[PDB]
Amino acid sequence: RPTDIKCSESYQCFPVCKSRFGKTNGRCVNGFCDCF
Repeated sequence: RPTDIKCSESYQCFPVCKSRFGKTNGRCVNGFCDCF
C-alpha cells in the first residue's frame, strides 16, 4: 500500500519497508513510499 512516508527515491523506501512492514520491495510514488 501507499503511505505518507516521504521519499525522494525508491531505494530509500525499500529497506524501510523491509524493516518496518516486512515487505519485499518499495517504490516512491509521487514522493511517498509504496510498499509491496
